[PDB]
Amino acid sequence: KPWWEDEWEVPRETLKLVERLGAGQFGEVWMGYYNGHTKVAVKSLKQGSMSPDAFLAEANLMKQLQHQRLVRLYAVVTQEPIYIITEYMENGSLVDFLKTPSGIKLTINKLLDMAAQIAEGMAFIEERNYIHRDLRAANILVSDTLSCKIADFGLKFPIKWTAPEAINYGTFTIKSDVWSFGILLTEIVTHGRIPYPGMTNPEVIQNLERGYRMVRPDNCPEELYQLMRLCWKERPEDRPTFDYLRSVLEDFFTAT
Ligand SMILES: Cc1ccc(NC(=O)c2cccc(C(F)(F)F)c2C)cc1C(=O)Nc1cnc(Nc2ccc(N3CCN(C)CC3)cc2)nc1
Repeated sequence: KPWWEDEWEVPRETLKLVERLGAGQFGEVWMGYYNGHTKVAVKSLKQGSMSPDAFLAEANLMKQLQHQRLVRLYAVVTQEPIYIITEYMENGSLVDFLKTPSGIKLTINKLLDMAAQIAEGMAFIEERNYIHRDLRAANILVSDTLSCKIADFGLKFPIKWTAPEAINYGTFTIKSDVWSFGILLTEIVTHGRIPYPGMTNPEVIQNLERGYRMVRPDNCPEELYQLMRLCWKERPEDRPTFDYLRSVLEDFFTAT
């Protein structure tokens, strides 16, 4: 293959962009087709918006992080406008899905299931010594069979999902993902509502420093709430692993 193309290269002609799923800063995201019959998602780089290499580092990363619980890389097009193509999740973002007529009717059993699924994906990430840095419902995709996969739309880390040592020292580890995950759990159980209902960031900041944690969300299973508490332990080293988290969630799930 020529040097000016990636090992994962495909001709642009094999792709047809049909629907804009989101636009913005560094490019856009489209739902499309690969060779007509195969649905795909396509992230396109807004020229000059950021370095092509900078853009393409994400795909090089996904090359080493292939797993069924994570969005799979399909190919790339490295001639402007640069594209990164992945599989296509039909039910969109978890935050949006939890609000559709279907998502709203999801039982606590299904929710715990999806939580374990995400924990499973985070367990793989943990095993590979990678750090997500933005684990939230907004970065979780749902399939037509209602299965979840971790993603990162690459969108100042907004406080509410960011652990103390991260907000204060900029130090991110798999232990801060564990914290973010605890927050993700509130989104799941409340069908997508923003964490810390009615509190501004500095209020959340002052509360955590005092040792306070988020008020028990409405209708949240107390066992689930306590599991969230573990994710919010002061010392990063006292927070659990994702294998443990997946493990407990599977038990709550199989008990419901
Ligand atoms: C195109 C693309 C290219 C790349 C990526 N990359 C990632 O993730 C990613 C990045 C870094 C690290 C990691 C890892 F560590 F976890 F490995 C990942 C993993 C994501 C996408 C990417 O965004 N893919 C995608 C988008 N939409 C959909 N479906 C999708 C999304 C939203 C809706 N929506 C419903 C209709 N509503 C109008 C708009 C929202 C409907 C389908 N399915 C897949």
